[PDB]
Amino acid sequence: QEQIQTAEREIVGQDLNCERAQDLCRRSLLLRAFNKKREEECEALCQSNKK
Amino acid sequence: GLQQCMLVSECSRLLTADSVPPSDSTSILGLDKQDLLDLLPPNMLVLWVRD
Amino acid sequence: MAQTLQYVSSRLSMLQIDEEDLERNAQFGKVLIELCPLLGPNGGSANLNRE
Amino acid sequence: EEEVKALQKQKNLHIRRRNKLQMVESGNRQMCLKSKDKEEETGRAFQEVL
Amino acid sequence: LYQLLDGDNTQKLFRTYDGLESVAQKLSQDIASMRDQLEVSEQEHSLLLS
Amino acid sequence: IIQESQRLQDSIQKEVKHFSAICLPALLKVSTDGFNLLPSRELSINRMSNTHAPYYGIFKGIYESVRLPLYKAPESVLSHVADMKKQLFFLRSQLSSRSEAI
Amino acid sequence: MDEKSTKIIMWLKKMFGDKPLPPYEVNTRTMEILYQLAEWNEARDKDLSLVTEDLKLKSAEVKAEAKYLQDLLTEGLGPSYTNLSRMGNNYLNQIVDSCLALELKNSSLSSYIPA
Repeated sequence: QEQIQTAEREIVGQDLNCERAQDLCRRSLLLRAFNKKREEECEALCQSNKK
Repeated sequence: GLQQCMLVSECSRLLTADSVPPSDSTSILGLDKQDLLDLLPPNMLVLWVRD
Repeated sequence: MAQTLQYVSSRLSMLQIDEEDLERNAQFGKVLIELCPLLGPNGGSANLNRE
Repeated sequence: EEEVKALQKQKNLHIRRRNKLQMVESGNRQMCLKSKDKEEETGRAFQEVL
Repeated sequence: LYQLLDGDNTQKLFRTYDGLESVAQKLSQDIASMRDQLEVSEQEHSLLLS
Repeated sequence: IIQESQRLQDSIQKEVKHFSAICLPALLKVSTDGFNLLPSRELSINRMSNTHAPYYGIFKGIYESVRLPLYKAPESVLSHVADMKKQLFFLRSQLSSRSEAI
Repeated sequence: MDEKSTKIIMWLKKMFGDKPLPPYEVNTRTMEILYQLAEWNEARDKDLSLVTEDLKLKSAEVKAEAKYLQDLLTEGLGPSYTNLSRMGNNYLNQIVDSCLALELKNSSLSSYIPA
């Protein structure tokens, strides 16, 4: 029963690492959307500078 | 395709204050739900992933 | 009397009631039987247990 | 003798469940090592976006 | 949860989380202490019977 | 033009630095009564069970103290403590009986 | 003595409501038993009222989270996740009903195994 409770604690510790990898994926997607929106604004300023 | 569909829908819900009228809500990174829909797979790939 | 004691002790297991307490107080025994449906098996009021 | 049989049955159940937990844990630990490599891959992809 | 544990008796102007954990620990200790006192009472009763 | 250009200088790198410090789960709003959007992190079910809540370490200490297993439903906490109080009252009655019998 | 007697008469009036209080032998022992019963019932009713009001709050929070998850799955996966076969829906119901029987936090193996 001690061996079972030790291995149960190790399984719960692994669920915590999967959520961190998902937070990184969400941040990386939001920052990609943000980079695209800032490229469009930079292209608008480049047109104003050509004028 | 499945990971991208889930990430876009999760991130879309982080931006949407669905009940606040659109004039007064500062969005995070200035991103709208539309800016994330562009990061979604081609509509043919989405339908195929769902089926 | 034994059946009355057994009924009250089964529903009000927190009450120390002796067989002498019911033999000397026969009308008190009726009050406890009338309280047993107003009190749930848990000592809380029957209305609060339904809610 | 019924108690010894019950405890033997419980011992055999705990042995089987522990073996299953060790299989789940070994599979999970292999997934977690690879999920750490994934956290480093997604951490690199996140640095690329930065 | 604090009201369930401490009752209405403490007019504590501020309830803290450390205070909530302390009163939870106290309920657990009060149950353990009443089991230990019951077990000592069983031993005394067994010694009187012997 | 010099003044407004200076306001926008390093704008991307300012926003990214602030965004890095944010908790994404704090943005996720849920409506209980149709009108009030509350952060999902403020729901008592999530404060008590979510591994990313700042209160998780405190509620873990409370669960260990009350001997409630971490796999249990967070709504079972008050009912479990109420049954522990019932058990304390029973043990008090039992000890009183046994001391009177002795 | 008079304070315990007043507390018992008040409590008995509250419990019997409009029913006439049955006559009983009023002595030291019957008043002590009724006093312990009245204190225990008052304490239990307070504890039950606090649990009932928390269960009402939790029911509203779980309903709010159920709607969030349903709409997230509908946006991500489309209406396809609700169109499971009769066997797919039976397997889903057995996981759900097993997790409800065990009072689990969630449907993970990390919650099911210890329970």
